[PDB]
Amino acid sequence: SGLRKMAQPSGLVEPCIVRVSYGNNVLNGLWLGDEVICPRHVIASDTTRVINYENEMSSVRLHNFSVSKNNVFLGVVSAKYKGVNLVLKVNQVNPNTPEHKFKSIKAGESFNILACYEGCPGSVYGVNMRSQGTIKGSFIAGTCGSVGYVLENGILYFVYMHHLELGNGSHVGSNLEGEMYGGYEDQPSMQLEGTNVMSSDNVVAFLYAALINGERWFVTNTSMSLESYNTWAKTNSFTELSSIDAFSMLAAKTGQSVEKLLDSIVRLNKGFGGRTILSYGSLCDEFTPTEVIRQMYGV
Amino acid sequence: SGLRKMAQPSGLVEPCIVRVSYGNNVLNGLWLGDEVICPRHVIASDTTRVINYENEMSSVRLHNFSVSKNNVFLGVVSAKYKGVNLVLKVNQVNPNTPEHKFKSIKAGESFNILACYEGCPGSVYGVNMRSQGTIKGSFIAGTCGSVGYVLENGILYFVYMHHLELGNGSHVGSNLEGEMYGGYEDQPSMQLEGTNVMSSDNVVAFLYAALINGERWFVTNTSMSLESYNTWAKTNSFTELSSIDAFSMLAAKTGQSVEKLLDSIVRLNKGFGGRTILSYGSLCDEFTPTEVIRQMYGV
Ligand SMILES: *[C@H](O)[C@H](C[C@@H]1CCNC1=O)NC(=O)[C@H](CC(C)C)NC(=O)OCc1ccccc1
Repeated sequence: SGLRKMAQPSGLVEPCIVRVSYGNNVLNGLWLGDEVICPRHVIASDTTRVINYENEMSSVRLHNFSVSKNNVFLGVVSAKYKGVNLVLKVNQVNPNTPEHKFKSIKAGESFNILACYEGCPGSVYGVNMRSQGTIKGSFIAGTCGSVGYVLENGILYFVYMHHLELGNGSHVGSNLEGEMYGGYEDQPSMQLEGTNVMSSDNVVAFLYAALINGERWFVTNTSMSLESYNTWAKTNSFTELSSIDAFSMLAAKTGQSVEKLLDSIVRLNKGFGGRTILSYGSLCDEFTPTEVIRQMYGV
Repeated sequence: SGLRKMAQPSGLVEPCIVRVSYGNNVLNGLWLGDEVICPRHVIASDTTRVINYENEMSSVRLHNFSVSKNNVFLGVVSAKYKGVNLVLKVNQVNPNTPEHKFKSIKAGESFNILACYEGCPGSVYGVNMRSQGTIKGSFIAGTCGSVGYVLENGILYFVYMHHLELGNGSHVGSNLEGEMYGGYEDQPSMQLEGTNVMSSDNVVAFLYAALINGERWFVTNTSMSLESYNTWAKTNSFTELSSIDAFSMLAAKTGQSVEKLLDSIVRLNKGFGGRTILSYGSLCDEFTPTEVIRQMYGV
């Protein structure tokens, strides 16, 4: 059957993406109604040195912006900050505005990047939020403003707008409210990511995926308890397991129990000794339980 | 920077997928104009035993088809039988029909899967075609007639319809003209894939990606000439790198020559010494030169 990191379709989101430029700064904006949200660092004259955003807003001239979509130019009428984002009121309303809410993504939850280079939708991949509020995506010069979204029970949420990349390769963005995940600064300064807490829920779903695909070697007769585990987790940089009921269907279809895999995590966290689960030489927390159920049984 | 397997956006394609059933079989059709393409085995009374296709098609009533989108039912008037594909003429034309062409994918080449469960919305993800005309995607019961596509020069090409899974779990499909890739049969019989042959272009592309992400341990003070490598490849299940001029820019940007990388393949094909390259445990041929240049530079 196979296991692949998937994106939910880009259809509702593609038509919302605009080229936003100012001086030498070209990046991406989100166009809902008459509003256009994009990273504020697009104003700054020099983004390689510390920036004064009070100064930069004070000498902002609305005629200098070049907000565009396709062969439509959107004139700017108002520019305020909201957190690290810059909310522009533009002269047009997006005929293709979808029913949407804004939500903040939490450590362990999966979402979709529409990676856009300087105003063009480019590619869709699925990501997973790490404990320190970073993602391990693919982002370059020109992809700031690239938009993250989830679809839950018919509802479209926008959840992420791309800002920076940390010394260690990690990628940092903001919720559409304008708070940087992880509390990181919209500055070029050195910022350390700090130690990474693996999602116990997501590893369990991954191993359940392994089983459904035939890989069984990692499972013994040993079962660790929810209480035993959560204690072990607290000193081995691993989350406390939400609940056993999350995996009910998965436990049924395999005849293997969360407590059976919770022990697998412990034995494998010490090594694979050269073995691979679905071609990984190491445990993977990329996949939520929801993704595995969807991808293994179409639910 | 980072490297991910990506997909071109799906928003032209999403609205073309319908649900097609006949008897106990349910799968996906492509609705363009008044035409629904779909795999012919939708008509097989039992899809786990070898199928007499001329008998099963000889007793087929077109009224026994079900073809729906958003529980709006379309009515079948005619069909033509075209290779392993069925082409149903329906009473209604698809209002959301994108300007499209058709092409056939060659080994080495990348394309996008929209994976739909039983006409349902689905998930998007990039694949790459292996030497035997298979892919290693993610497919389950209910996902047949799921569609592959490339966007080249702003032109949408439909290129893949999904049919079956080999024992090894490789995935087989057809172009939209009903010719099945790698010549496989539309049957549950145990068909063997054949020897995988790795794309040399794609492995070089990949090592350039690693070079650009600061992973350098594989490069050495040794170059292998093109003819020299081509000899080695013929007897090691690798394609013949035809040119070097594809990699001109990656050569320039990185300072490393194709030949340095050609020699790295020969060494690394022996095995990684328990090291990794962008968290892979052996050479990767899933990324074309084009994909890497796009992803590292925005071109
Ligand atoms: C199409 O509905 C289905 C897609 C298969 C289901 C499992 N993964 C896929 O890609 N096609 C079939 O089931 C196909 C039927 C025709 C060839 C007549 N047979 C085949 O795909 O192998 C059956 C199989 C089912 C479950 C696991 C492994 C193989």
